[PDB]
Amino acid sequence: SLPTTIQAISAEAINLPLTEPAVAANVLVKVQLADGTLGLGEAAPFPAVSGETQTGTSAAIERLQSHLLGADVRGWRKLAAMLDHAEHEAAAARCGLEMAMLDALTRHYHMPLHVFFGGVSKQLETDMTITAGDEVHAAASAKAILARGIKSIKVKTAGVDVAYDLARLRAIHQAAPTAPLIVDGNCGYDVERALAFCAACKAESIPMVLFEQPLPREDWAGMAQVTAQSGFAVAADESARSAHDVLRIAREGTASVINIKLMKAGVAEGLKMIAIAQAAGLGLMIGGMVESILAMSFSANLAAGNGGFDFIDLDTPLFIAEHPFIGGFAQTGGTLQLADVAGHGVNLEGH
Ligand SMILES: [K+]
Repeated sequence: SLPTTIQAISAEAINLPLTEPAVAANVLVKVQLADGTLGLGEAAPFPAVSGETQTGTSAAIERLQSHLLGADVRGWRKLAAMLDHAEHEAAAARCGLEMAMLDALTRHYHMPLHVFFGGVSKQLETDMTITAGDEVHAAASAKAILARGIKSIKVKTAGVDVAYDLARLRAIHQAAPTAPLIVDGNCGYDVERALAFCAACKAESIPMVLFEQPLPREDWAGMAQVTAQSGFAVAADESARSAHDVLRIAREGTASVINIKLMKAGVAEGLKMIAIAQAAGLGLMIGGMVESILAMSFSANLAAGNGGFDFIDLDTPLFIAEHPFIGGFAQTGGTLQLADVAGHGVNLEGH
């Protein structure tokens, strides 16, 4: 039993109410070291299609408890590997556990997580996402985002109707003129619809700076074709769930940018995807699922600490109505500001 032994692992459901979708059914992970330093991680399972649940996630963390109790948090990378070998499919569970262990490690040695990952910056500039409505409400959202002091915006499109999608973009670009536009196609386009969408954006000089996952993951060839021909930077999200995916992307030119979501791969795997990306000269985006200031501030500590991320998409704290946390990043406008604080800097409220 030395100061960095794990004597306590606990997981509890956290249901965080949202402003406009209803609840982020997430899990708070706590690891406690023998010296009393506490590390916090968050699991955010998103059950779309073949997904994980809050209930399945908590149960996975309870199963993984016996594998970490009594172990030295100092073997963080070894422990991350054995979690992945025992419970690969519970990505959100392993992410929260990895976040917690690293938080504990760095808080123990009094080191900021952004310094542990590289120390390049203490500041990120995030976009903000437009909800839905119609063409009228999207123009109003575009104006509302830029009035908050946020430079770039993210828009979700359905991809089934090029004409409607374009009309939404026109409005948004007209309403918010100096905003770089990141467009999340959410696997909805095919090659023809993606190319025709891009061609029109170019023709109208619509400032899309990223076309995010326009096609389904399985259309590897189509993804590559859009990447090669469209004249826009393309991001891989669903196509990028592992380091193996990222090697494939680099090889086939599947996309030109990787959206890292630590919730989907875990931390150690995400670290390898970053290094593959940077060495292939792919751009890096950092995003998340429906996550509180906890998981988001961890992701922010990595993006800022590593360096080299051109796209920051860490805006879900602005959509959470309330939560039990203090600290983390400090947002002013679209600027996320990090501090001379050990770990990720997010803590639980007192009273
Ligand atoms: K996304």
